[PDB]
Amino acid sequence: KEWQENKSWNAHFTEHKSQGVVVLWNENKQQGFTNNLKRANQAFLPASTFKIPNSLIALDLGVVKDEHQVFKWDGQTRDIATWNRDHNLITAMKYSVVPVYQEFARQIGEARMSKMLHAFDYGNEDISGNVDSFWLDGGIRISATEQISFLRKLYHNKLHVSERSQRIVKQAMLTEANGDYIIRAKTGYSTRIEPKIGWWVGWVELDDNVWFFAMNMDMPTSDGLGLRQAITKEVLKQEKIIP
Amino acid sequence: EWQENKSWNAHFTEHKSQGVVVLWNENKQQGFTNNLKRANQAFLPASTFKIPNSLIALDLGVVKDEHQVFKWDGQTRDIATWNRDHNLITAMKYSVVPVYQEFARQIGEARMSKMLHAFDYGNEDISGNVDSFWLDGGIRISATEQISFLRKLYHNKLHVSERSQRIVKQAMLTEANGDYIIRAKTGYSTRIEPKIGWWVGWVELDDNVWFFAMNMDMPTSDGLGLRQAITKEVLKQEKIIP
Ligand SMILES: C[C@@H](O)[C@@H](C=O)[C@@H]1NC(C(=O)O)=C(S[C@@H]2CN[C@@H](C(=O)Nc3cccc(C(=O)O)c3)C2)[C@@H]1C
Ligand SMILES: [Ca+2]
Ligand SMILES: [Ca+2]
Ligand SMILES: [Ca+2]
Ligand SMILES: [Cl-]
Ligand SMILES: [Cl-]
Ligand SMILES: [Cl-]
Repeated sequence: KEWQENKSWNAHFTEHKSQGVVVLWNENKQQGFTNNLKRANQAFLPASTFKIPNSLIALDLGVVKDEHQVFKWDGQTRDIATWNRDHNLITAMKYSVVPVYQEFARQIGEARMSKMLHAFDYGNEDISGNVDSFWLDGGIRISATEQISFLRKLYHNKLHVSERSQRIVKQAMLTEANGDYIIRAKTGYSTRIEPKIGWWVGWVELDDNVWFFAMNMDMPTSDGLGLRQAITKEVLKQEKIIP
Repeated sequence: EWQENKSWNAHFTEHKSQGVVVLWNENKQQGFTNNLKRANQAFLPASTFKIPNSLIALDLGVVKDEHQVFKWDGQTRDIATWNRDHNLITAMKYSVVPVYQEFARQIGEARMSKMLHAFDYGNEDISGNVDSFWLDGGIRISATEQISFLRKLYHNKLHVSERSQRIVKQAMLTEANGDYIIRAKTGYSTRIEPKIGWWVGWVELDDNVWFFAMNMDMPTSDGLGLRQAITKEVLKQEKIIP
């Protein structure tokens, strides 16, 4: 029923001297939960979490033929050392390799990008800036609860792209697996336009249920980046979702 | 070509056991093993047959997809995890035999045999009962024949739909972290001597995949964790995982 606040989760933010929101959705029970109902609906730039729809679109249109296709380094040295090599969809996702996804966006084109985001009902559906950086510094915006809504369609293969493309993106989202749970998720870090924030959105697969999640948090500097996952799983342990 | 590495035997004798580990570097097209004869010895697949059984069930529509629930038939059985409802993901993770015995009966002897010929799976022999031939019938498969089958699956080149193979590989997911992904399936063959345990699958890296297939003697069920334990120590020794 509706969305419950639960500001006790704030203690793991203040624990690590931080402020942000965490939003969970129980798929069996169709109930929501968050430490901050109003930050849950604040729309921000998606930054690198835009790689989920951008991969879906690129795959649906044939810009990416499969998760094995190699995407050649263009030769510019960039600060994140892992970007300066060849990549496929899996590794490009894993290392949030932006130049590979900018090339996808150029090849997709503004018209086909905008059409597809409307068909996804993705955030505010506005791609106002340049075609290869609007999700980093242009007009698009999405809330935490709007991330969940999108992810739920992807889990059920209900987005208007091919089932095969959704399966592949779901394979590429794989982050962690063990006897107790599977995590498919994607990080982000919006630096170009204030407020500097870091994202983590995905879902937990259990034997018998699925818990979707989406968090964001103030990220003045790059050294607090690990608290995106770390805090989220502290919430997850508290609600006994993961051991 | 195939290289023998007897130093791996330390991790078997560490644990009062004997068996074979087989590794295949996909980038370099070279395999390795601690025992070349055992590597090519054919045993019953036991529950590693759930990989092809799943593929045929999905390709023929016996299973719609990975979320379709399979009803507990009521009967209580030794392994507690079996006595509940399952989908494909959990039926594999817990090796729920009754669910797969049901798949096989609906697949039928004819289609099951045609598929195993098209998979070139082991000795391609399904003599015995429709619902148990992989436990106590005629089918046999070696560690190196498991590798060959799994490489086709990795590349989607088995004579079934791409969708089927993708789904089965999702269901094979076992472990994942920042360093590696293991997709794999266990087995434990007791109905016919020699009693043995299986672990077959592969390790995905950023830039390579290592296929593995191991089996070991398994006199009691208390050694079953050695399947993963011993494999992982070979992988550590070969610097495939940290
Ligand atoms: C024909 C079937 O009856 C037989 C087919 O090969 C079943 N398949 C399996 C199997 O595992 O393949 C089992 S054993 C049971 C389920 N899996 C074991 C396990 O995960 N054990 C486990 C898992 C993790 C750690 C440890 C340990 O000993 O430390 C042990 C416990 C069944 C008898
Ligand atoms: Ca805490
Ligand atoms: Ca050892
Ligand atoms: Ca043959
Ligand atoms: Cl990006
Ligand atoms: Cl089975
Ligand atoms: Cl997967």
